[PDB]
Amino acid sequence: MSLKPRVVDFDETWNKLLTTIKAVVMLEYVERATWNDRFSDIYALCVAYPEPLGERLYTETKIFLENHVRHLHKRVLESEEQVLVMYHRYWEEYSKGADYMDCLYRYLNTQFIKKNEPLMEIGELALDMWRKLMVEPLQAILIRMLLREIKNDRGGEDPNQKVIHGVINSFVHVEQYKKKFPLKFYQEIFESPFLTETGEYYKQEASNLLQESNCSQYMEKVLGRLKDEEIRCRKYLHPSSYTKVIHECQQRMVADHLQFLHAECHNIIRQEKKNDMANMYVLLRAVSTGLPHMIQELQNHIHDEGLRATSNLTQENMPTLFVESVLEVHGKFVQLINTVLNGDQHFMSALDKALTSVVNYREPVCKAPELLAKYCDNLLKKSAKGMTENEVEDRLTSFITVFKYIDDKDVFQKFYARMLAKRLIHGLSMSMDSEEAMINKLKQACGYEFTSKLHRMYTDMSVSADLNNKFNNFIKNDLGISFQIYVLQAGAWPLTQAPSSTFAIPQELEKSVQMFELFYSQHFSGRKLTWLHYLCTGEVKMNYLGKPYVAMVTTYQMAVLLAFNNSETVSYKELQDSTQMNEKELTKTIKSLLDVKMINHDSEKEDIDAESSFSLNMNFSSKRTKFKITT
Amino acid sequence: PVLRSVNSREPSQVIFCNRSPRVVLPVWLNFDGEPQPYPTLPPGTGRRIHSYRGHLWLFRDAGTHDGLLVNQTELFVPSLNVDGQPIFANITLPVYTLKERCLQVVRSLVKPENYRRLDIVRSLYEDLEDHPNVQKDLERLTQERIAHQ
Amino acid sequence: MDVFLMIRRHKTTIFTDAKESSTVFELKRIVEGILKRPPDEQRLYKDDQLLDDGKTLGECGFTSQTARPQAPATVGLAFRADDTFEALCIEPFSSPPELPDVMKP
Amino acid sequence: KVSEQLKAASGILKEMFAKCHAAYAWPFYKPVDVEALGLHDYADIIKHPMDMSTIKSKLEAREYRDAQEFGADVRLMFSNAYKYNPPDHEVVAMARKLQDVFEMRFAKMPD
Amino acid sequence: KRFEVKKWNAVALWAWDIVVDNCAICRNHIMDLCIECQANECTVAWGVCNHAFHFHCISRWLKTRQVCPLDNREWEFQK
Amino acid sequence: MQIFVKTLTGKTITLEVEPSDTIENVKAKIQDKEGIPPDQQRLIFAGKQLEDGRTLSDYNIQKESTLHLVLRLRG
Amino acid sequence: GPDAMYVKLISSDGHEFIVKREHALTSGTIKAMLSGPGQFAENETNEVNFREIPSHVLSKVCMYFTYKVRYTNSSTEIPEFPIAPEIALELLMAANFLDC
Ligand SMILES: Cc1ncsc1-c1ccc(CNC(=O)[C@@H]2C[C@@H](O)CN2C(=O)[C@@H](NC(=O)COCCOCCOCCNC(=O)C[C@@H]2N=C(c3ccc(Cl)cc3)c3c(sc(C)c3C)-n3c(C)nnc32)C(C)(C)C)cc1
Ligand SMILES: [Zn+2]
Ligand SMILES: [Zn+2]
Ligand SMILES: [Zn+2]
Repeated sequence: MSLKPRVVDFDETWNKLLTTIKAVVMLEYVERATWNDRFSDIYALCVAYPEPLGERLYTETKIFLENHVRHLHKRVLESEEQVLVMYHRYWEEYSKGADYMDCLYRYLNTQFIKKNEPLMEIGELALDMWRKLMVEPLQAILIRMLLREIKNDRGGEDPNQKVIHGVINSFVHVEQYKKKFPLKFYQEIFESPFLTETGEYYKQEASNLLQESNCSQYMEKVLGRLKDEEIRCRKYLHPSSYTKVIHECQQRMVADHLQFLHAECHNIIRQEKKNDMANMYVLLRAVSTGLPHMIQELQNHIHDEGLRATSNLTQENMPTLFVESVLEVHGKFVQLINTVLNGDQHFMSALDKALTSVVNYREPVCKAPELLAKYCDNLLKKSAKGMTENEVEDRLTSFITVFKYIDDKDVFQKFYARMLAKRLIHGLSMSMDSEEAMINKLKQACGYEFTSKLHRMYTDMSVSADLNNKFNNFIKNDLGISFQIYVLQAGAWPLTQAPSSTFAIPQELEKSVQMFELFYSQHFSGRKLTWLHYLCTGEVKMNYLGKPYVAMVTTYQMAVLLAFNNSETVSYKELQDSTQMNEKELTKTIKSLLDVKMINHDSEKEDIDAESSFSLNMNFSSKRTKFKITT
Repeated sequence: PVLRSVNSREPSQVIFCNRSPRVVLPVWLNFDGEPQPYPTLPPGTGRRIHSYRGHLWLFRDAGTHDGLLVNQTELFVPSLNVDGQPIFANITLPVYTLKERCLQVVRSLVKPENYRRLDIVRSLYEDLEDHPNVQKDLERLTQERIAHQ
Repeated sequence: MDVFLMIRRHKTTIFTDAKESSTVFELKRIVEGILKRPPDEQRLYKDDQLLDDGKTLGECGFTSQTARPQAPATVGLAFRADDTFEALCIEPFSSPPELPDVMKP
Repeated sequence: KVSEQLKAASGILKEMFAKCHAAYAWPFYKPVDVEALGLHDYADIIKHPMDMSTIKSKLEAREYRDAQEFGADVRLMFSNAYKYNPPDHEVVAMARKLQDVFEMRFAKMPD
Repeated sequence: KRFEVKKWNAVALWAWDIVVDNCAICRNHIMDLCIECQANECTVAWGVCNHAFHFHCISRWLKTRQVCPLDNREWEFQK
Repeated sequence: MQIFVKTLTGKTITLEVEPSDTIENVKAKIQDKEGIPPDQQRLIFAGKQLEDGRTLSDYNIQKESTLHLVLRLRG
Repeated sequence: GPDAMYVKLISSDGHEFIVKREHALTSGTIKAMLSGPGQFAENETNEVNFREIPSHVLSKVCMYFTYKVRYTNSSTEIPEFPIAPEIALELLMAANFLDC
C-alpha cells in the first residue's frame, strides 16, 4: 500500500502479466481495472529492493515476442497461395498491439532502458521481430505476388486496394530508425524490381503500338496510358515514388521513339494541326530536349509566311499594305500560340526573331523607314477621304508594334523630322493635338533623348501665336503690312542656315524688319536672329489691268517684280547690280516668271546672258484673279 | 573550442535586472573556454554593467548552482547599443518539473553524506548525487549548437 | 484577474477557476454540470457563513493574492433532501508520518 | 581675439568629437563610472577627473573665458589616465594617439 | 507704285551667344517644364560663367548653398 | 587621335587627344569644352582611377575608347 | 457551459478529486492509462484508481497540475512552488511514479 521497494515473487506476477499481454497483442477484450492495475505490478518488479528485476523482464518479453512471431510464420506459410489476406489481417492486429504495449512498459523504457547487441525499446523490438518475419517470406514469394497483381491491374479486372496498399505500407514501418535511412528497406526490397518491370513492360507496349499505328494515333494513346499510370500509382504506392515511375515511363517511351516525332513535327506545323500541336507539346515538354526543333520550324514558318505576304507586291502605289500585312500575321500567330501552346515564351521569342528579319529586308537601302514615315505622314494629313478623330490614335496604337522591329531608328527620325517640318510650316495638320499624342507614344517607346527635337518643334508652333500677339500689341508705341512671323530654334529644325547668294531686301519691306530686331532686342537679350529669305511668302495686287489680280509669290519673285517698277524694260546688268544675287538665282526666278508668262525677252535669245533685256508681257489674262504660282 | 568569447573591443552597456526570489551569480566565458565568476546580485535589484559586444554570459544560482532563465533562453550575447540606450536583461525562474523541485528540496534539507539512509528507491540515490554543473550545461549546449548547424 | 477555489463536499473535491466578477450562479452551474442535484438547493458555504445569490465573490471576500494556484480557497456545499438542508460537514485529509532523523535540522 | 580663440577651441573639440576618431577616443566621451566599471582605488587616487561632456556643458555657459583653461583641462584629463594606468596599456596607447592629435591641432592654434 | 502689298510672313532662326546644354539638376531641356511644374511659366536662369541653369532647380538649391554644382566658387544670378 | 568622354548630364562629346599628351591636358580640354574646373574632376577607365601626373600611353589606351567623368571623391 | 471533460481520481483512503482532462494529461503515466485498452465509451465515468497514493500527496499533485498549466508561456513573474518538509519524500516517490 505504498510506493516503497519490497521483496516480490516474480512468477505469480509474471503469470498475471503474461495473461494480459496476449490479450493486448491480439486485440482481445480486457477490462478497465486490469489495465490500470498492471502499471503498479510493473513498477513493483522494477524497484524490488534486493537485486531489482528488469533484465529478467526484458529477457522474458523477448522470448514471448520471438515465439509469437515464429508461430505466425507457421500459420502464414501454411496458406496455399492466399498469403496476402492472412498477412494483412495478422499485421493490423500486431501493429495496433505493439503500439499499445509500449504505453504499458513506460517505466522500464524511461528508467532502465534509456540508461547505458544494443538494448532496444519494446516498440522498437517488436518491429524488429516482425522484420525478421519479413526477411524470409516477404521478399521472394510476396514480391512475386505483388508484382503479378500490379501487372494484372494493367487491364483485366481490379484487385483489392486495401490489401495491396497495406502490404506496401508495411515496409515503411521501420519508423524508429531515424538515421540517414528511414526509407531504405522499402527501396531495396520493392522499388528497384518494380521500376525494372515497369520499364520492360512499357518498352514492349510502346514497340507493339508503334508497330501497328501512325504518328497521329500514337500521341493520344500515350497520353491515356500516362494518365492511367498516374491515377493508379497514387492508389498503391507510398507518396515518394510517383515522380520516379512517371519519369521512367516517359523516358522509355519517348526517348526510345525520339527520331520519329521530329519527322512529323515539320508537317504538323506547316498545316493547321490544331489538335496535334497541343498533344505533341504536352508530351514533348517533359522529356529532355524536344522543344528546340519545334522552335526552329515555327521560326522558319514565320519567315516564309512573312516574306510570301510582304515581299511579293505592294501595288507599287500604296504603302499601307506593309503595316496591315505584318499586323495580321503577328496577331494571328500570337492568338494561335496563346490558345494552343499556353505561353511558352520560347516560341514568342522565335516569333519576334522571325518578324525582325521579315520587316528589315534588304535586297542583295532598306525601304522600311521610308514606308513607315510615309504611312505616318499620310495618316496625319488633313483629309482626302480619311478616317475620323478616334481612328488615327486607334491605328497608331498598333503602329508602334510594327515600329519596334526596325533596327534603324535614326533614319526614321530624320524622315519624320523633315516631314513634320513640311507639315507644320503650312498649317495642313488635321488636328493639332494628335502630334502631341504621337510624340508621347514615340517617347514611351524609344526614350527622351529621341524625341526632344520634335517636342521643341511642337512647343515653338504653339508659342509663335503668343509671340505674334505680343509684337502686334506692342508695335503701337505706320508700317502698312500685315505681319505674322514664325520664330524658330536653330540647331533643331532641318533648315539650311547658309544663304545661297547675297540678296538685297526690298525697299518697301525695310522698316518692318528693323522694327522687329528693335523689339526683339528690347524684350529678348542674348539672341542672334538669322533670316532665310527662301521661306517667306508675299501677296501683291497688280494695278495695271482692269481686274483685281491678286497673287502670292516668294521673296525673290517679289524683288524681281519690284525691279520692273522703274521702267517696263530692264537689262540683266541692271538687275544684277540692284539685287546682287547670283546668276543662278536670278536665272531661276526669271524662268519661273517666264513659265507663268509675266515677262518676255526683248530679243530672240532664248537663253540669259549679259545683254539679256526683258519687258513685262502686255496682255496677260487669267480666269481666276486670285492664284498661286504652280499651284 | 567552440563556445568562447571574442575580443571585439567595442563598448556596450547592459542592465542586469533580477525578477526571481533567489540570488543570482553571473559567469563570463573567457577567451579559451574557462569560465570566470563575478559578484552576486540580491533579489529584485538592477545593476548597470559595462561589457563588450559578442561575449558570453550565463546566469546561475548562488549556492544551489541551479540554472535560471535570461531573456527566456540559456545564454546572453550582448549587441552594440543604438540611440544611446542600455539593453535590459530579465532573470526569471524556469518552471521546474516536480521531480527536480523535490530533488532540490531534499538536497537542501539533507546532508551530502546522509543520502544512503533515506527510505527511497535505489536510483534516487545517484539522482541525488547528480549535482548541477556549469561545465555539464556548457558541454550539453556545445553539442546542441553542433547539431543545430 | 483569476481566483482559484476548491468546492468540497464530504470526500469529493472539485477544482475550478473563476473571476472576481462572477457571482454564485456560476459555481452553482458547474456543481450542476458535475453532480446533477436540485438546481435551486445548493447552499454554498464559506467557513461558517452563507452566501447569497447575486452577490459576487469580491463582495464575499475573495481576492486574487490569497487564492493563488499553489493554495486555493475552500467553499462548502450543502444539498437539500426531504425539503430540508443537511448540516455542513467536511472530512479532513490524512496525516503525514514522523519526520526521519536524517532530515532534522 | 576672444571670439577667435573660443571658436578655434570649439572647432578642435568638435573635431576630436568626430565620427571617425572613435577608434581611439570613445572612453573620454562621458564621466568615468567606477561603480559600473569595477574600480576601487580610482576615486581615492585620482582626486580630479575631467571629460568632454562636462567641457561642452560648461562651454555653453559663461564659465570658460581664456583658452588656457581649456588647455589645462585637456592636459589634466590625459594626465589622469597616465597616472592611473601602468605603462603598457591600451588606454595608454589611445591616449597617446589623441594627445598627438591635440598637439598638432594646438600647434595649428590661430592666435 | 505699280502695285500694293497687303500681307507678309517670315521665319528666322537664332541661337544663344555660345551655349548648348541640358539642365544638370532635373535632366530636362532648358526649354521645357520642370518635373515640379509638370505636376500641374518659370523662366530660365543664367550665371556669370557659361552655365545655363534652371530657375526652379537653382532656387530650390540656393535655398541651402550658393556656388555652382560644377563651380564651387560663387553664384551671380545677374547674367 | 580621337577619344570619347561622357558628361554628367547624359551627353557625350569627343576630343582629339594624342597618346602623348598628359592627363592634365585632357582635363583642361574637358574644362574648356565644359564648365567643370580640373580640381573637381575624376576619370574612370575600365573601373580604374587615372592619376593626374601621367599620360595616356602609360595606361595602354587604344583607339576609339570611352571614359566616364565623375566628380571628386573622398572616403 | 457546464461539461463532463473532468476526470475523476481516487486516493487510497477514499477521496475523489475532479480535475480537467487537459490538466491531467501533463503526467505521462496518466496519459498512458487513458490512452489504450480501457478507453471510455457511452455514459461512463472517467475514473482512475490510485491505490498507492494517499490524499495529501494527490492534492499536491493536482495543485501542481493547475500551477503548471497557469504559469506556462506567461510573461509575468513565476513564483516558487512550495513544498512542506514532511511530505518531500512521498512527493518525490509520486513524481517519479507519475513521470512529472
Ligand atoms: C557590479 C557587477 N555586478 C555583478 S558582476 C559586476 C561587474 C561586472 C563586470 C565589470 C567589468 N567588466 C569587465 O571586466 C568586462 C566584462 C567582460 O566583457 C570581460 N571584461 C573585461 O574587462 C575583460 N577584458 C578587458 O578588460 C579588455 O582588456 C583591456 C585591458 O584591461 C583593462 C582592465 O581594466 C578594466 C577596468 N577599467 C580600468 O581599470 C580603467 C578604465 N578602463 C577603461 C578602458 C579600458 C580599455 C579600453 Cl580599450 C577602453 C577603456 C575605461 C575608461 S573610461 C571607460 C568608460 C572605460 C571602459 N578609462 C579611462 C579613460 N582610463 N582608465 C579607464 C577582462 C576579463 C580581461 C578584464 C564590473 C562589475
Ligand atoms: Zn531643371
Ligand atoms: Zn519650373
Ligand atoms: Zn558655373
